[PDB]
Amino acid sequence: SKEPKVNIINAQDDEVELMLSDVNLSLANSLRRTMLAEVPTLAIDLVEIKMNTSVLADEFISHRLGLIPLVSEDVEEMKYSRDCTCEDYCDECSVVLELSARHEGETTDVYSSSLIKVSGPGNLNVGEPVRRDDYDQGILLCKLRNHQELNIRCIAKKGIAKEHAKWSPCSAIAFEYDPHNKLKHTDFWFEVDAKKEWPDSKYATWEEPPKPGEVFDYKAKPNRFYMTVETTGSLKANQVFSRGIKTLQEKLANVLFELENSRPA
Amino acid sequence: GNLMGKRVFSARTVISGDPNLELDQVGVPISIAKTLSYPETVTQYNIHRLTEYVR
Amino acid sequence: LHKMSMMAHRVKVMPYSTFRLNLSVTSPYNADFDGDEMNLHVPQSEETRAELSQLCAVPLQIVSPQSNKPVMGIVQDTLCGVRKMTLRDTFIEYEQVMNMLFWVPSWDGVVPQPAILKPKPLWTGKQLLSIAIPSGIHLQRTDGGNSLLSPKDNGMLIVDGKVMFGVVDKKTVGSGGGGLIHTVMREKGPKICAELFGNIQKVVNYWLLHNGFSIGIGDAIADASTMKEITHAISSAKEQVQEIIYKAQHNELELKPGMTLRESFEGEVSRTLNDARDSAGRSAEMNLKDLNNVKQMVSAGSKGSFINIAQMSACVGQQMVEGKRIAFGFADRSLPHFTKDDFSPESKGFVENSYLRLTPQEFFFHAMAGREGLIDTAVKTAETGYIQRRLVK
Amino acid sequence: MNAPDRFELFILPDDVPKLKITPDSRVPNCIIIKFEREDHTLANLLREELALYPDVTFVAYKVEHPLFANFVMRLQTEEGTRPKQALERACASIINKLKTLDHKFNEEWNIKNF
Amino acid sequence: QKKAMSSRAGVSQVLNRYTYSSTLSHLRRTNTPIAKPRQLHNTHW
Amino acid sequence: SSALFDDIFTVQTVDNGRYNKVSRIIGISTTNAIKLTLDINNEMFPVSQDDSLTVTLANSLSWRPPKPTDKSLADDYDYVMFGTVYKFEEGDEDKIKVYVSFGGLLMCLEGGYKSLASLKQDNLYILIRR
Amino acid sequence: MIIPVRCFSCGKVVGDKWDAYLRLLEEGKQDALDELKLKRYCCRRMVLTHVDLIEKFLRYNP
Amino acid sequence: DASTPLRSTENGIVDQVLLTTNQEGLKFVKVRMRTTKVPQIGDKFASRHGQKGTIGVTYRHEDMPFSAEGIVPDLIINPHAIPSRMTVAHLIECLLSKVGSIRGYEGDATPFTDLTVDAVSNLLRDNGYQSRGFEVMYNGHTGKKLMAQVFFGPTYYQRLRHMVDDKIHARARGPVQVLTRQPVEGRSRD
Amino acid sequence: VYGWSSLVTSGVIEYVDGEEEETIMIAMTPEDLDTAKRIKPTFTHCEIHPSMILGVAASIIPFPDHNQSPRNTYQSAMGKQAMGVFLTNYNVRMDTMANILYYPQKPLAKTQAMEYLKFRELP
Ligand SMILES: [Zn+2]
Ligand SMILES: [Zn+2]
Repeated sequence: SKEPKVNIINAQDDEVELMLSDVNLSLANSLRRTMLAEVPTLAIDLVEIKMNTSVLADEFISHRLGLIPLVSEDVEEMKYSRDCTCEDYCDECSVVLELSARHEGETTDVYSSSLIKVSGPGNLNVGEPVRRDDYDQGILLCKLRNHQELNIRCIAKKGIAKEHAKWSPCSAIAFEYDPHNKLKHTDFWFEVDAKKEWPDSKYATWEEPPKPGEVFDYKAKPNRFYMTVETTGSLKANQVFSRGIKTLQEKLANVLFELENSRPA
Repeated sequence: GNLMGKRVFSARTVISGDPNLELDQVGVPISIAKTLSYPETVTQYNIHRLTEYVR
Repeated sequence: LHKMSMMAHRVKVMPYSTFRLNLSVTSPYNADFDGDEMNLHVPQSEETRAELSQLCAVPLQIVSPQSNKPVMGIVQDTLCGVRKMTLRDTFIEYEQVMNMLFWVPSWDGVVPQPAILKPKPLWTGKQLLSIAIPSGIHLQRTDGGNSLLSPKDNGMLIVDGKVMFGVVDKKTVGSGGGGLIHTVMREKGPKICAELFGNIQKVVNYWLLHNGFSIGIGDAIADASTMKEITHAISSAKEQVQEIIYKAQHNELELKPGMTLRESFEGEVSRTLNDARDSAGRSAEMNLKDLNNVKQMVSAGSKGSFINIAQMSACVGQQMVEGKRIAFGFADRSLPHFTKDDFSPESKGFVENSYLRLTPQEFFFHAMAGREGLIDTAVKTAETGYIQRRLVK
Repeated sequence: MNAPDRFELFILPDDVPKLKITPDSRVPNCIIIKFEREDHTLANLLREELALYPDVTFVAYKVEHPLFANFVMRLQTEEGTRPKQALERACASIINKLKTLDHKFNEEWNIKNF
Repeated sequence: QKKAMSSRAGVSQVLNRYTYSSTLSHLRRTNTPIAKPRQLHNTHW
Repeated sequence: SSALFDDIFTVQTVDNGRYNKVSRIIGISTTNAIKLTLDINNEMFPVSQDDSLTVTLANSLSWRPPKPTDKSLADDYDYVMFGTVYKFEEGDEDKIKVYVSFGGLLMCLEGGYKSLASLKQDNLYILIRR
Repeated sequence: MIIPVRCFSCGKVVGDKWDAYLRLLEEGKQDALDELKLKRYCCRRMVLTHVDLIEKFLRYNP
Repeated sequence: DASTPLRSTENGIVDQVLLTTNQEGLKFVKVRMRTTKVPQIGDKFASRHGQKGTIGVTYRHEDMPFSAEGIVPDLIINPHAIPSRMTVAHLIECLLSKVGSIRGYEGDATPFTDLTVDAVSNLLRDNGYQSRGFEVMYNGHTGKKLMAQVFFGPTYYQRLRHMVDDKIHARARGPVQVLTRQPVEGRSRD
Repeated sequence: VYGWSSLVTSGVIEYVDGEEEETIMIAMTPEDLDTAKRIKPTFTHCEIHPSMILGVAASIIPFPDHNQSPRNTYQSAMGKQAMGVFLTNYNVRMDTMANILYYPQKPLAKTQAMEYLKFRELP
């Protein structure tokens, strides 16, 4: 259609390989990290333990749940507890959860599936124990014996990877460019032959080989980047790219907005 | 033991170098600065700032 | 134990639980960051402070009276990298030559005419690194084959405060005599020079942040054939020993006046293995290209030396205690794994192996040797302090 | 113990503008813009798109120190052309480039089966 | 005990419990009441 | 605003003593006593032994980016470095030789007929073609 | 001491994958990681190095 | 009063209280407090090679340098701690362990055996990466490749005790001694 | 029914003190006695295994035969200062100070000796 352009390669539900061309590396990279760190999500943040006979300590489990992946589809139509006019929390900015685990089966396990959603979802995709496990109980929270009990109560909130890793929906992201060092943005280490000793990348096939007879091209710039966007759940691999592309934009916006608020005076 | 040398407005912790500090600086943990003081007499040049620092 | 073991610093309140000090002011206190702790004292009178800033300020301390030369230079990363950035091969383009000039705080706000305009307008480290050097700074060097067009790019010449030629490393920016630092202090003052660090730093450290640098087993492996050429420099060296041992077990040698027939036997074995070992390493030294990272970290002058490479890629060396190769603790033998009266090197503690590749025996002797080392580093440590204390009182 | 609260990497604190623009005396027609609660993610992106307006005579940016999420951007342009504007433009060119991107990635996606 | 401090302190300590390999080590330890002894002798093999 | 040197030499040889991207070349003049020693970017401007290059100098046409597409272009060549010259040496007889360094790239010239052309200033633009 | 949710290094979840793994061993007698979808060593090392103490802790009474 | 106060530098949560008899039928009571301690910009660590070092700063994934695969370091130690320390096995454990990582097979490092650097390197080439470890990396701030390559590889690291917050101490006119009237000793007693 | 007590009651292994050692000849590698490996140079006894001259400390050090000896000697000390699990009953122990590493991890590389130092189960 217009400026920069995509050319998706084999894509699935937990990945999205694709080639991004006609963009400055500078800008590719920017988007790179934005996914890695600043996309709004939803994770447990406050845990109110009532009873706990597990061999694990309170805050150890607390940690665990912070990491358990929750739904974050319509995460954008929720507000940051910091902006919501409610003392502490509420349905309009949080998702409350329950967890009860009594040891009855004379090793009983606690999977993230065992979470209730006590607060009003207000009819919006969010707050669900993202399960991708084959059986149907993704993420073993913890195990417990005979009569050991355990009662919690979680409260999830918006937030991002900056604030905490328990947020970013990214989780590993591939990035490469100019597999054939033509731009010479590198000086290969070697004992005798760089080329033979250094693995050729699977990415070398969508770009033309070097060709000896040609002198060193200089005026050429870093164009085209072979990536791959893995997802942990919360947000669909596709969105973890869209939303990224967009938040970066929203920021670039206020830099122009904040600008305006300073001209009147 | 007590005269030619005594324990003495002092602090001590672990060092780690910082490549963005002028040669002569020395980063001090907020915690410490909020502990060590300095007797500055009130003077019509610093009254204003001191009355603020005090509040 | 120094006038410099205590210095007055500008306070900078920062977060996180630790005293954050500059690198170049490292060697005076002689600290590292493996857990080392630091004491801080706070002046209290208006003069107390002054007395601390007018005589103990770190900048005043740059030139040490004990050895009439500075005592703070550019260490590790900053040094190592400043070297790379200098080579004729090091070029930087506008985009970066800009973000580099920005990091120099004193920057006049003027981008210097490109060292190249023809096809692509580029600059060289030598150029930009120079934006850190104040006007009027004149420096002249001359190493080996150095002459007003230093072929191997040796020596160092800086006129008007612009690097003209030569590469920059320990020799040109270390706590040394000719030291560009030693000179900037003398010519500009405590202040100007004290700032000079941060700059030369900020530019370089930044640059390195992007050019990257590392080290790995690969930096310690010797050429396919060189690792052989050495083996047989130990074999032959082994026989030049078996030979003088045969010629001793026959009384076919005369006593060098003042030495025992036996002692004179050692005196040669020792001088044989040593010269062997000496080139064993030297074969690899010249076998490590101008890309070997370990070499690089040695030329820059930021860590290790020949010896090191040697013991890691070639031959570890001969082990020793009390000056003589591993004794005969066991009546007439090194280890119970040996035949009595074995005076050879494989018994007396000669580790023929390289770290990249010691045999029990070698490994042991080696320990007995190091053990002696550790000993005094744990004895001379406080007896030296007494002798010190006396001189004082 | 002495480390700040995480949320200080993006939230502006008590009376603080994202932007603070200061004129530079070192050379004519130049400015230094202090961006608060930001990083390379946004810095370098703005720095970049300015060496694009061949009307911009200079453009570098930097992070004073890593503990603090801020950064300074210095810009200088041709005669009688205000850099602030070039900042706007080069800033807008950025959104469009991305606006296009978002779109080109959505139609593209739909055409997938897996 | 008594007016007999003319003994040796060290015998019997407070078993380490920082790590497992810490405790093992502690038990397999030897002392030696006080430049040659500190050496690693051959006989030590 | 004038030129200070013009002469075609011939590459006597090209040396790369441990430099993946730079070579110090030497070549004598086609007219006169005049030798030339010059370091160069083998990457931007390749050169092998026996080449016909035209060397120039002089001072003229902060540092503005491009935009001069519609401006002067005293670049009628294929290599244009800027640098400074340091020493002014006399090699016996009345034969002179100035030393030019370009922010890191050394150079030497020899002969004797720019007794009123080659100045002792920092200014200096090198030019080359074909 | 239980399985670590999500890999330190990259972030990919890995809580569920415990039982799958400890199973593809005992029975299918097997590589396991590779099929469990644990590609790059960062997450690889995560599973392949976990020493599940919780089991022994669980062997304690009240 | 003879009541016990939580050490001034500390804090956490009570974890288990217990009452009990004494041989002398006295009331014995011990209290246990728990706390989770997080690694901080100063805490000490080290491998198994005298390669001890403390934290200087902490960056995140973006800021971190990386390799095409995605894989990013958890730790970044300086190439300078290698040349004079000479501890090379360190370098080897990494390589070996980068294979054992990929192969699932336990990597033996045990003393005098029949395993070599030349061997492991071949095993690492069968999996895909450089035969020496080194990998390409793109500078987390700009995305541009690193002119150099890095010795990127999984290595064991012990978290030695000795965390900053157990040492950080500062005083200004505190508890004075009795006999002398000078300050008192130790950070614990202020 | 074939312990170590039998390996000794059959004269297949002997307990050699330091004194008796003096008058015996010990062979290193049982067997033996490539351009990569380390160059190797009456017998009464052979060595169970050279990697047994090490004690608890070094036994956890990978390739101690590749580092500068004085370093091994250091790690030999820092180990007694790392974190992990010192027992499993720890949850029922009322001792002053004790630290447990949230999540342990047996090393990617190990010593055959570790197997007796229960290290794999108590990293
Ligand atoms: Zn609310
Ligand atoms: Zn991972």
